[PDB]
Amino acid sequence: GMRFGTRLVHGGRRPSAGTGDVVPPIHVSTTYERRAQDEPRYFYGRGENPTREELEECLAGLERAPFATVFSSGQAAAATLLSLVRPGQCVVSTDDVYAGTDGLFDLAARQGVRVRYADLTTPEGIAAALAEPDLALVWIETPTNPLLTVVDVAEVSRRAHERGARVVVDNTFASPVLQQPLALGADVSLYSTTKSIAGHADVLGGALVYRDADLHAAVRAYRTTAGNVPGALDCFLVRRGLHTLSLRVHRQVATARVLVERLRASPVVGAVHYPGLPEHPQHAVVKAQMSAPGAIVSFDYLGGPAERLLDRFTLFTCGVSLGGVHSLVECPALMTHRPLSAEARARRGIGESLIRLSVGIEDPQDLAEDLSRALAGG
Amino acid sequence: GMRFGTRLVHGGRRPSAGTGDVVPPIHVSTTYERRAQDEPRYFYGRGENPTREELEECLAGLERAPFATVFSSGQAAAATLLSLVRPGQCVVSTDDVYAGTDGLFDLAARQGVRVRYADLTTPEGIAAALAEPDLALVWIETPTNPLLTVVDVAEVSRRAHERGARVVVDNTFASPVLQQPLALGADVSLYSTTKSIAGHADVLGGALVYRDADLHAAVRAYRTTAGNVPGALDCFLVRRGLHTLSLRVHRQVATARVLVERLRASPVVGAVHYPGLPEHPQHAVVKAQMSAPGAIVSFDYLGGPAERLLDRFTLFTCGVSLGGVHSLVECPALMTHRPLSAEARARRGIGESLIRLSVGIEDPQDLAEDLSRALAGGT
Amino acid sequence: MRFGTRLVHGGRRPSAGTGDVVPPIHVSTTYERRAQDEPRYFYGRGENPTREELEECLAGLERAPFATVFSSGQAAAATLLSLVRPGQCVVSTDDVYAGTDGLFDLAARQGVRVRYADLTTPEGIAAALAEPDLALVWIETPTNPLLTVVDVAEVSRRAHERGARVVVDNTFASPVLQQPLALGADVSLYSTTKSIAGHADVLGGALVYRDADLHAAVRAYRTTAGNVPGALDCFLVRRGLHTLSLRVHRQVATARVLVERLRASPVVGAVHYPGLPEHPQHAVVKAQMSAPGAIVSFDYLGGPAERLLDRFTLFTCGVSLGGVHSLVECPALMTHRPLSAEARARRGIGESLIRLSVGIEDPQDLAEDLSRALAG
Amino acid sequence: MRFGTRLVHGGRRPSAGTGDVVPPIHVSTTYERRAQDEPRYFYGRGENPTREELEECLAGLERAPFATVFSSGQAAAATLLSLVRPGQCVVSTDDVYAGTDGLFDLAARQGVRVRYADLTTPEGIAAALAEPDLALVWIETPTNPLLTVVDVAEVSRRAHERGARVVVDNTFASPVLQQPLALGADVSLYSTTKSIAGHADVLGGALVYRDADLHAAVRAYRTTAGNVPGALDCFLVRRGLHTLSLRVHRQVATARVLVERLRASPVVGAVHYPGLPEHPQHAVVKAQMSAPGAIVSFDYLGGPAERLLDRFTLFTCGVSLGGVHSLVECPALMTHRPLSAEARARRGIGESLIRLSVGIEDPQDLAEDLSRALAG
Ligand SMILES: [Cl-]
Ligand SMILES: [Cl-]
Ligand SMILES: [Cl-]
Ligand SMILES: [Cl-]
Ligand SMILES: [Cl-]
Ligand SMILES: [Cl-]
Ligand SMILES: [Cl-]
Repeated sequence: GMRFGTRLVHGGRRPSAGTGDVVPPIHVSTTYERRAQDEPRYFYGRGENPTREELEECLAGLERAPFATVFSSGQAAAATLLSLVRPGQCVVSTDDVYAGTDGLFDLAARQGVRVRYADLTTPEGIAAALAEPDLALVWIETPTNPLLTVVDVAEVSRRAHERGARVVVDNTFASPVLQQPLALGADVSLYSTTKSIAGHADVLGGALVYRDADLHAAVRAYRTTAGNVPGALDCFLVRRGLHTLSLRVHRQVATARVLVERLRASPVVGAVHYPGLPEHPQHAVVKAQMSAPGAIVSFDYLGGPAERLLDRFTLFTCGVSLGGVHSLVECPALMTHRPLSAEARARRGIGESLIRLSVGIEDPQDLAEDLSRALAGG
Repeated sequence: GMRFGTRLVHGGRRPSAGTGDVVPPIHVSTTYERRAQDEPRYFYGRGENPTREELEECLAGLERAPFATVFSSGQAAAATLLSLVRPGQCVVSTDDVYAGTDGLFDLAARQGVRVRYADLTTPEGIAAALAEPDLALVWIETPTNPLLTVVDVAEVSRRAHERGARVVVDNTFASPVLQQPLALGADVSLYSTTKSIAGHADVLGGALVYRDADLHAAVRAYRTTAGNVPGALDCFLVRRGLHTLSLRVHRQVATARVLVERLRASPVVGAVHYPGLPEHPQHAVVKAQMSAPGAIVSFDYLGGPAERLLDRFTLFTCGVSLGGVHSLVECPALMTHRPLSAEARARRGIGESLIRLSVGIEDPQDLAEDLSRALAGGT
Repeated sequence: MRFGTRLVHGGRRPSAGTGDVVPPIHVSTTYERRAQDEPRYFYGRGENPTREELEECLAGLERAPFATVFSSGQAAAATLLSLVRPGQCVVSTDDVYAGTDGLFDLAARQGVRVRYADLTTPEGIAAALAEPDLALVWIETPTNPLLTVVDVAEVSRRAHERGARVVVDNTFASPVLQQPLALGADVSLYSTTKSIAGHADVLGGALVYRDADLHAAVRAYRTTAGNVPGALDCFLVRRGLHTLSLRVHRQVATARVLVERLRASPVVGAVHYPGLPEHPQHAVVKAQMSAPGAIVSFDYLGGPAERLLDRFTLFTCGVSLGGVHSLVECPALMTHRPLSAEARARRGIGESLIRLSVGIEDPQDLAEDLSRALAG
Repeated sequence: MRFGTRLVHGGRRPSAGTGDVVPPIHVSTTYERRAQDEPRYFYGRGENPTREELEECLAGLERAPFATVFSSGQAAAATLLSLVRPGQCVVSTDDVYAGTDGLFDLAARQGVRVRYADLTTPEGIAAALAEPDLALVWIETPTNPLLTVVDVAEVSRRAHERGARVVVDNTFASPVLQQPLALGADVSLYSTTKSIAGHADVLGGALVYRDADLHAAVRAYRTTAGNVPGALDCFLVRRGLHTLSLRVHRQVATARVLVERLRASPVVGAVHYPGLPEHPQHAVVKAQMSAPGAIVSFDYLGGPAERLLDRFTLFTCGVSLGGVHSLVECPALMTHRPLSAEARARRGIGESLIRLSVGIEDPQDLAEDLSRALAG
């Protein structure tokens, strides 16, 4: 019923009987007295925790979904979902997914899962990939990182469901403020809440948001058995960051747009990548599925060695991760995509001098000035 | 370098040598090894703490000031500043200050401090009040609560300084995002950080921000001896909330303006108080010293008992405090100003049907709809 | 450093500049590259100094070169099991923790062969270790809730002749009472949720070991599976760890008092405790455990177990163990309820078997609560 | 319940509905008024359940009806002192904590009469309590760093004839070892920063008392001066409290061992410890303290204190006390540095007087570190 910004503040904000705490108290207890529960629901912290459930309820509400489950990290959420793929079955994804996701694909392949990478940006590429026998899961990360191409969630989902397959979107990049995979036709939204959801670079976490009750049971059973559960204090921090998610994302987007214009005016910048550009190859898909184009920007630096440029920022921080209040810069070839061969990177279109920006909430003019200073050198 | 929104994120964000943490680690240690420091700076947690210091550096930076000191609560910040006034000396304040401030005034009065209240909104009231002998401190809270009247900080500061007095502004209401007391000529900005600065209703804290080094030494000596220091985990929470202060405040103000228009349109609303209204009795001062008119709104409800109105809200929370992400509603006569007598409230213009809103960051249309449903109800 | 000193100072990394005695809590998920001489901190899932300090402390308690912590005991166990290939064999006992058995089932659905055996007799051991492609021998000792014991040194000897890794789930005893690595095992496994953190306010797991290749594999899996604990959680475990020896010794001393109370009760039948002189593996307990632990179980004779549970006013009725608060449960109604009555009888878990987890309350208060509850 | 049980369960309020054994941490500053059966919780500075639970625990350790906790020990002290009116007189000892003297100085500038006395002699007492408008008698026992002791029961008797309130700053001993209220005092004052929280990771203070009028004044002051602790801090103090008794007894046991080491060292002169038979007030120690504490001091004869301080590799050289980590300091160089050398001379604080605060490390490790330092 409540709109999105209200859901961020009040979703899962369960009342405290007797005392009336507006902010729910933090449930750190690992164990529970059984005899004084009218309807015994709480037994042991790995299985049940009120603070964790409140965060879950909040996240589910952001997508008007019945279910969410949180995890110790984004990788743990992914690993859980992927554990449901059985020997002989096939997962179709794209060869530009997050390295952590690809690492889990590798493990799945050890366990008799056929991993099929595909181009999911053309009708022919989609058609080919989705014809795989025993197709169990289609894995969409959109926008992709660091080239920021997109995949038509609704179209891939329609075609995947004709094959009986489950569709997950890793929605970490966009956050539910900007993109709603379940509304688009997908079955699962996957997040690293470590990024923009928690938003303050001070907690690790993951989440799955979905509607299927059978999936829910399998996911909860796996979390309980594998024990990849987040702590109560961590859930408190994720929940606390969540209040400002909409305000932060919109600030980040507005600034990214400013930085994109700076970049397009620089003599030492080549190609600029941003989902919001009108010449973006999938601009129509961007317009149809994203309420705004996001806070990640990438560009080809032409002024010399990228590693020298990285040392010149005095406001952007050089490091990995994204979505936080502090603006970050990295060079994928030297950092996030370093474990790949130079050949694989060239094949992926990731040039040695491609630079990636994760825009924080600092003043846009300070960020633009820092960027311009770095680019000009001297 | 650093404009305001940048200072919120990076003010006091000291590098971690060796490990390189972007978010500085939380220093919970009460105790320090003497032999492990090049120069002996850290001795004991009550006196020194890096996490507390980082918060202070951030706060000072928001007003481009050399000094800040944080406290276990806003009351503690106020108590510290007040402790500097000697018996036989006089504090001049507005009649409508925070009850906690008045509680501190009463406490000081029993030590021999003279407390004089005055109308600081008129040139005659200012001239009268500042003519009190032994004037040591002029205490300005603006806008006031719950009537949202406004005092000209620059003007009162110019006159107070001619009398050699220190000027403090309780700037909790506006936050440094909207009002800069030191730039307006005051000597000290006082904050309850419990409110908008931390902003998530999950930690108590206070702060003083100022420029005078002698004041700095006196303030720190008192905090150390009185022991009204905040914990490191609390400073961490305040600092974390600070990141989004400007985004929060601007959302809150934009929604407050929306709610003000809903109130004005309602046939069961009498007076509406908001510093942004053209007919606000101090509109010119508001325009001169506040960058936006804030997120507190108050109004007289005409449609029946205040209690019945309060029962009808389903999004606004009925409680005290303000500045947080959750929207709050209160009836001063029944809640915050309940200690005063009925006669005292009348004298102060706080009527039984005066309602106060503290606007949060929820969707403006959800908040507007909740308010309208409440106004239109009748049981 | 001796044991008690290692609890306080293990992993207590100096704060250069400031001199913090208690190391500051590193909550940052991300790291500036240019601020490190030679960069070793990149991202919180991979690296975190607070987590590393806890790991260094834990490793120190067993004089071992390595430790890795996890979001839970289950996650530590899952990590170790992930190194067993389909077709290969894990040998364990049928009375292993239900969570461990849940993980065995998960592994078995990937094609891991799980064989259960009697590891308390030479013939049972010989038959178990005869399994081809034996990769891992999983020892939980003492067992719960009957408190039987497996000879770690003897089983490890035989297992190593077959080239197998040996892990001991040492949660029950803690490293204060039992040192699996010194006894010959390859890995100590812990739910730090229990006695290690000790205050029932944080979930966590740990593996402690000496093999460098194992180390690389365990870390690679934790990074990829993402089953990492939070920094604030590591702080709570580390903080609880300071008093582990003091807590355990209080708990054992009280457990011993409660055992004699139970043996004197006309409404109590069999009493189980690793320290009783007629315990069937008494020789092994003595050679293997410096003290017999803080868990007690007994057969209640005085009426329905639910009514017994309803009569405690100091013991708390709930699961978990090892904490400062004393807990009581009835396995048939609680921990082992998901079993059939037939399976429980075969395991020797009677309908009126009661289990106590002794906390650090005054022993006289606990003894009086117990007697009052028993109503003998 | 008995003492060790009170540490674990004192203030351990039921979580209705959910059943949390460890109570959840109440961080909310504000409360919904319509959701309360009868409005008790309005605002965090005035009311907070986590804080109240800690207060309930602390009161219970002295079988007292009231306790109030503060942001620090100084804040508790400041609160109690605010109740003394200008023109009234506080009597204290010449050697109280420097923070207490700072508060005395603040009070003296408000017009309070401060009088220092020897509360060790019957003459020093009778002279002190003859002060005209005597409102408060301030006892710190044992004293720091010479560890002299004042008879609480005797001073309290005489002070009560004069109608004065009596407080004991009982930080040194903790409620495990000394019960000021049972001894006849009106208030127990604590820095909970020290042994009560016990892990050197939180600041706090507490007052424990029985008088309802005092209770109202104390709460009105705290609410107005706003010297309130945070919820997370109260959680940490409360969590540390569980093990207070176990820790204190470990510390005392080790202190006795260190005292024996000191007595046999040729570079040690006088040794101060309340448990020594030669202690000038040993009878009073025996009557007032269940054990003689965890603090030891001694004269180092081997040269300047720096020579000794630099050699410790286990003891940490820093201020504070009562924590799990053993600490060493030289009062003249550190805690009592602001004093002139003349003032220290008069107080009997020598330039090479050393003070040990014994933690919970293994006693033989601590003894060895001390001997190594002494030997060079
Ligand atoms: Cl859309
Ligand atoms: Cl008074
Ligand atoms: Cl000044
Ligand atoms: Cl091995
Ligand atoms: Cl259960
Ligand atoms: Cl009294
Ligand atoms: Cl005694």
